[PDB]
Amino acid sequence: NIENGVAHIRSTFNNTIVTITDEFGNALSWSSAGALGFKGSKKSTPFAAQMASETASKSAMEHGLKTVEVTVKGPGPGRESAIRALQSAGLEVTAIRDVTPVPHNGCRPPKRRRV
Amino acid sequence: AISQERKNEIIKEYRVHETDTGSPEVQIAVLTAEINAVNEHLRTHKKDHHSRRGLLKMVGRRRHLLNYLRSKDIQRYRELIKSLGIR
Amino acid sequence: THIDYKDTELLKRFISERGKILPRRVTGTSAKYQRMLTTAIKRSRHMALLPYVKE
Amino acid sequence: AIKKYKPITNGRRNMTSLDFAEITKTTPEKSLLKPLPKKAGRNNQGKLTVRHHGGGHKRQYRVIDFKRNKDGINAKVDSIQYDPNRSANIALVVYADGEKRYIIAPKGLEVGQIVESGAEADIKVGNALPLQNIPVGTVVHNIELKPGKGGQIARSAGASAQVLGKEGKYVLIRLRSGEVRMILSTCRATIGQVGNLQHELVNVGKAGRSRWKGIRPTVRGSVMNPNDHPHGGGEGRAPIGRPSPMSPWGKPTLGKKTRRGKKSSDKLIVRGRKK
Amino acid sequence: RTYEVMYIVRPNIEEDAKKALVERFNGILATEGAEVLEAKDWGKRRLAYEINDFKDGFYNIVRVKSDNNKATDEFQRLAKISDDIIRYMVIR
RNA sequence: ACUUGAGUGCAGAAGAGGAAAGUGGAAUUCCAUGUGUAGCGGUGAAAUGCGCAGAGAUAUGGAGGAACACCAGUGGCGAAGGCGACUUUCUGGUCUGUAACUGACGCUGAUGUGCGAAAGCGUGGGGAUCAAACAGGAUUAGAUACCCUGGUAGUCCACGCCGUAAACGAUGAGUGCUAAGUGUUAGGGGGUUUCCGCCCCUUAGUGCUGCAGCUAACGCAUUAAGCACUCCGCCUGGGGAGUA
RNA sequence: CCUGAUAUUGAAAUUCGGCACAGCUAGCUGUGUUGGCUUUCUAACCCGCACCACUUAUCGUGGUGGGAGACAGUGUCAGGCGGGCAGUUU
Ligand SMILES: [Mg+2]
Ligand SMILES: [Mg+2]
Repeated sequence: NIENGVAHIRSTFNNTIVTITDEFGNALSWSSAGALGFKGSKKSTPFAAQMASETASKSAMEHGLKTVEVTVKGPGPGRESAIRALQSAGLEVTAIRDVTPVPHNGCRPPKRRRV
Repeated sequence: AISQERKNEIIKEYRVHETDTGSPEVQIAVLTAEINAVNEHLRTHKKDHHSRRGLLKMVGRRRHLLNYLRSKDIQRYRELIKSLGIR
Repeated sequence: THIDYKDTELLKRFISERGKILPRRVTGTSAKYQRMLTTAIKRSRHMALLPYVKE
Repeated sequence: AIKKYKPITNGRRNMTSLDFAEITKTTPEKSLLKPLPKKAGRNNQGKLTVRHHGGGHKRQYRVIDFKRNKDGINAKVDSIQYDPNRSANIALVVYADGEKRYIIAPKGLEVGQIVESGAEADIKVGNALPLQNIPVGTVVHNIELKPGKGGQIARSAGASAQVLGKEGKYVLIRLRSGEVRMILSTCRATIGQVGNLQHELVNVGKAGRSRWKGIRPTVRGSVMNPNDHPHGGGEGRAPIGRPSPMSPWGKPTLGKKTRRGKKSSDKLIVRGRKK
Repeated sequence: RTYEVMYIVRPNIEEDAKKALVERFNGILATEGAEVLEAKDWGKRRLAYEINDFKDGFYNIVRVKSDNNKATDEFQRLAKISDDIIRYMVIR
């Protein structure tokens, strides 16, 4: 008994996580790149995020869903290659939201790099 | 600081000479009205030091005007020391 | 009216995507009249007259 | 602050006193003093309970108002006197009824103050008013615990508390030991931090003035032969040889918790202690 | 000199306690030798974001003139105990 | 006796120059419940580790502490070290135009004395992130190395000290002087002042390009490393050695 | 000392499992009976909680409150730690 929801996708340069939820954020189904079996340097491959967004779509069409809003963030690739997989698995996508925790200048970054 | 509606009063009670905004008498009298007021900021606040460079600066300016005044007038040099308490 | 901060012309000239201030080159402002228009926005955001992040 | 000493003797080598600059009218008020006979751990059987007590200097108890009644009467503050029974100093307020009383003194206090429940009650240092009428983030001390009982928690020198929020019937207090705790909403609270804050740097410096305060020596355990301490003798000095260091009556003392399942303290203590 | 004191009042307290706050605040903003310039409002208006989860609030502006220096910090110590303001600001 | 230097008065602006007190937003970490569930991470590759006892993902929640996105740029300021969220009280110096003002009242400074980036130390608070020391996995024939999840003194505040750096323009201060073009910031001169339109000028900081001159060469070159004057500091082959 | 089982010890509920197979498609539905987890209310019980009387006693009992509440204290039974202490062997 659900009509509309939100389709979170989060694709860092070492993993890919899709979490299609309800409007409160209640987890309908999630489909990570590690879930499909991309054990290795395939989580850095943009092909893996393509099929990582479509395991969660039909797992959310059986709970009832038409129109979602998409929230993405990632320094790595797959940030827009995987959103159109929601179209290629039968799910209406209209709104795109680029949330990114860009800080207001505090809490110093890690300094592992030694040039 | 001292405002410029009250700075003018400092000149008038130290006019041994007539209609002089700058003298070996009157600006020395103005400097003491700041030294007595900078040094009461500097008995409440102490961590600042840019004021305490302006504090050292203004006195050694007066020590050159006063040592000029020692070498012109015998009884006007001694009057200005006795009038305010400043040495 | 570059002076006071309780007007709506601050809302209509300097926003890009988050409410971030547009530079002095792209808008075409002056230099003296950027300092009167900078901190006046900082007082404008503190009284909820304009958003820090708008969308 | 602390007035130091100069090492004219080996006794006064590092001894450090506490300068009495916040004391006015050094003579007491001869109508609020009650006598105080000592006892070193001598209960109603004459035996010895609690150890290391007794002797020193004679004292005389000074009657303190912890209740804070006399609602809606302006109380001046006259003189800030010295109290030996406790770590804070003391005050001599005068209500406008001429009823001179004692108050434990907060941080800065010479002016004149008010006790009233909710009239306006004038939130300043020295004013006592119930915890439903106190806004959040407000440093209080000398809280009551049971309603109308008397102020119990945080009465030391330099102690404090903090109101956090307001729950359905209680309030929520952070104590000085770091233990969040619910208190009923009609307990009073003095607003402020209690004075005499330089107290724990008083280096006593000498085994004699640590001895006329009412303290006796404390013999360590490993020098008693094993009639009377579980760290008994052995040839030479000896490591303790137990799995756990024990108190002189058998119970392990280093680590094991001691409180029991108690009424009206499990449903109220949210956070524990931090040490 | 000239000041201005602005304070955003939270809603649903000025149908009965209207001028039980603002008259007492302008009974303490306007004291110690202060014939004010103008005491007016801007209205129950729109906020740009949420403040303690209030989307709107009353705006009231008091533009006070005196020649005493720090006789207005009573309002900066009355706006804490009064939980009937949600933000405030003094300029000049 | 003189008024160009040096000082005040009056007319005006531009400031991240200090010092106390409040106040505000966004991200990081940890605690409370759900929906939810086999992976989250990390990487040349991998793991060590946290997870299946319900982790990350995901929402409201509340606890703290610290920095201060966008404006922000060659800009500004202070003698330097340095100083960038906002409001308030207190507080130094510099500059533009000059009618006024006593009338050489100067420049330099051996000792003295006062501020000093960070690290470090002393006695108290407070401790999110980053993180020497430290334990761990592999890379290495060997590995605190470099790489990875972890991590304490320290980082922040208040008080008292230690005074060094590629503390640099690698160029000590003070005065006058000598071809010119092109920017930029705060002010003043000629216009109906056209408003960030415009050119016409004069003064002070600020950068670039470039004669005569000087330089071993590089390159400076009106903010001289040019022509001169005053006073101060220092050097005399490289190690031994800023050691005894 | 710690922890259960029952006694003193009452009502209101809301879900969750064992039977019972009640519907008759491994898992649904819903009645007859059993054992829990919680959640809230007050009537016992408890207060080294406030004035008030016995009384010009900070002991006690009696009295309207305010708190906490079928948990705690207590009785019987049962399990686990127990050189703190005892009886003896070597
Ligand atoms: Mg430091
Ligand atoms: Mg034995």
